[PDB]
Amino acid sequence: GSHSMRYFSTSVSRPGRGEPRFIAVGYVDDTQFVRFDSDAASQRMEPRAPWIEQEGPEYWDEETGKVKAHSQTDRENLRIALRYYNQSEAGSHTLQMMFGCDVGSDGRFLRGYHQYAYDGKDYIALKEDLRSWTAADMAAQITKRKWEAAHVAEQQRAYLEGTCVDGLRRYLENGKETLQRTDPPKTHMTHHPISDHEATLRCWALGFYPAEITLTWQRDGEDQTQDTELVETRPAGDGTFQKWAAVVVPSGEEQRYTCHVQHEGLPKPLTLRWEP
Amino acid sequence: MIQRTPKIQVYSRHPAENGKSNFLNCYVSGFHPSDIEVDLLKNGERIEKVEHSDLSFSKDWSFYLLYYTEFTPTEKDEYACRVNHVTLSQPKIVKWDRDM
Amino acid sequence: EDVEQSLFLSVREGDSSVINCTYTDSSSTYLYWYKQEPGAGLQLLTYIFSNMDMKQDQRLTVLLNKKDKHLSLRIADTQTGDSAIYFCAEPSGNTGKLIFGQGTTLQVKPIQNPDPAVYQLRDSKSSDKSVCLFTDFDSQTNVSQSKDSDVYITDKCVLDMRSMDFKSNSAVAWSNKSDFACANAFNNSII
Amino acid sequence: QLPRLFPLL
Amino acid sequence: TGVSQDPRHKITKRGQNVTFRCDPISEHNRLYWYRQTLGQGPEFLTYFQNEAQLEKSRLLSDRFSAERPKGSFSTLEIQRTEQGDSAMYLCASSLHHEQYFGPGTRLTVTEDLKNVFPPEVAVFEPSEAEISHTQKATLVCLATGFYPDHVELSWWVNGKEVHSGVCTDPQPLKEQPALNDSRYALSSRLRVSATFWQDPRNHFRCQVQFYGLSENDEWTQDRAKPVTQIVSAEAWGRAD
Repeated sequence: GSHSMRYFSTSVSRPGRGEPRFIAVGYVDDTQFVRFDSDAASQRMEPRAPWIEQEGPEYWDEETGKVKAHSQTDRENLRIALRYYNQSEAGSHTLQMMFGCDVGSDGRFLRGYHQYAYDGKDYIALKEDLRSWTAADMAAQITKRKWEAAHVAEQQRAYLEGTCVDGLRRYLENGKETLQRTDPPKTHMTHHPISDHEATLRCWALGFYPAEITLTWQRDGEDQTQDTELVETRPAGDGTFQKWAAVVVPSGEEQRYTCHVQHEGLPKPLTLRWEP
Repeated sequence: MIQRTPKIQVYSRHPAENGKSNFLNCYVSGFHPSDIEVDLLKNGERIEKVEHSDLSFSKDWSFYLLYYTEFTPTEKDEYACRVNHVTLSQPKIVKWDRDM
Repeated sequence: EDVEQSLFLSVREGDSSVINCTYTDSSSTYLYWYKQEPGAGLQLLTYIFSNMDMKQDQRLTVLLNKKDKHLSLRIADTQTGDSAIYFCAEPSGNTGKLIFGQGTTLQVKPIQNPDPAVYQLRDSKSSDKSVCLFTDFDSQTNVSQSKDSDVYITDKCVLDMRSMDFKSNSAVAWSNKSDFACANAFNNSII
Repeated sequence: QLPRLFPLL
Repeated sequence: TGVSQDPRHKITKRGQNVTFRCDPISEHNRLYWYRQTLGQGPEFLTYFQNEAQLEKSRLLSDRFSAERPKGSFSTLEIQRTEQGDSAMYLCASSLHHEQYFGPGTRLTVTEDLKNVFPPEVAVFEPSEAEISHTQKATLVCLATGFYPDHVELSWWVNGKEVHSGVCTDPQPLKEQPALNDSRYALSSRLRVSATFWQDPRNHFRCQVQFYGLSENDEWTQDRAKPVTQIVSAEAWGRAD
């Protein structure tokens, strides 16, 4: 069903060591297609996927112009945040921004996003209705009243329902092989004795796309969210993802435990039990 | 000023077997702020030609970064990822373990 | 590549005036109508976002066709006070800086039953100097220019007397020379 | 495809 | 009506320098300068995001220089002015996308300050013929031989400005419409009831506000210095 496009941008002020560093990356679902690094030699929006390289010359000149303008504005926004929080300009701070759009199976606009965080905390977020803002703190209330007075939401909504979705539809047709695919997880169990009395069962999911996945543990059909360990979903480095979950288990009790895997690429959710 | 220590995972792209070309991965996620030092070690020595991904972050705003190099595993050779961050007093080494 | 609108639109008082405008980039998320009166500055009249078909405010209607890059302004029940220059404006590049059409001068014509006359008016200060007033003529009258460089003729001017509901077209001629009669002053065709 | 205008806090 | 510009009108000798000021709406972060020639759309000169000047056009040559030192106010400086520089210089501000424009700085660049003249103003009384046929009376006001064309014509009836029964030509007409430094003329009509005109207690004053030289401008000609002034002419009712 749903496809998404996201831009993630980080501004980091380094007072002394020059102007703030700005990094932006674009994703369609869990595939990167571009990057900009203010500190790099090129000074350009760069391709980061083989399928995006067939975008014409004007694409690259326009996206470069627009990401350098984004650079300037988020540079100014760090200085405004200093005022609002009455912080010294000796300190290093992080402004993070995430925006983009979703389309359904039918190719219709589903969802828009436009969110900021200031040194790792929610600052302001465009609501799901795309008509109003969520301010997480007292500084963000100032921004919110400014933005409601200037009709910033109405203007962003036109971008999100316009150029954002138009971009996403085009990428989905030009990167079809990579983006409109599911790779099901290859699953298995490992068993690691850790004592006379204790053992670790590890449930594995390798080589799946997209990255969205659920690994859950049960003990005789009861949810085991206890002595349980879930690693972050990690890239394989080749367009696919990996994950494991583990439970530490009294010796002899292995057969009572089940790993349950959900992924779009599986017809039915798997159950796995230790029995090699 | 929110600080989150990195979660460090050291693994291969493919199931490891000795003599077979492969990729050694060090994924660092859940960390704030963005400044981080990552090294891949072969028998405690820094591997020289190491690539890394472009700085990005998850919904919760925590950063992630992948460091990787081509390698051919062997019986003997021991591989490791060394990370330093503002939230660590001492560089953290995580050894590569085929069982993981 | 420019914002194109027509330089001039003539409409009859009480009719609907449509002003058309083709803009440059589909990626433009808003489009403005500014209005300029003879003396005053640019008034922000109305706007529309690229994801709306149509917007209404009093007598003003905006229609947008994003596909063709066609924007239009509809004035319902046009009054003589709606006479002004209308500029469509679109954001250009990444700064929100505006590019502007050349602007449509809207001439609203009174519907008053014409009663054309030329009068001579004498200087108030004990002098022998005069003007000619050509007044209350049809709104379709082309008041043409003087052959003579020492005879000055103004443009057609619409005067509104509100207490009566009375609009009239007026033009003024004058000359320094002796042999200037009001009889010969105004060459005009009713087009 | 990036937007052509970003808001100031 | 929140954006301020100073000065409203300016006259300078060609080859001299001039500075304009723009005060944006209180808290507006984005500020734009545009040039406008009569007949035509404004053309972008430059763009400020707070203090930072992020974009200039090729219109902005070496001679043109804008600053916005503290955000807040902005100034545009022209050095060694040419006659091609004569134009309205507009300022706009916004919080985000909506641009509010000021009333502009109307610059006139002239070879010589002796080319500047205040208006002469005459009032022309209604015809008996008009009053007989239409039961209406038209007064015409005629302002002649002024340069530059920075005038505001108003009618005053028993000491009070009238906002109805008035038509002023939208543009002055040149006494030599082909020449570049021609002097200007401007006409206005006041139309009233025959009865109002026929009461000789009624007083009609045509007023022309001229924008000329500042009182610090150099002046060595013998005719009065053509400073900013009001020239008027008047008639009384005529019982005829």
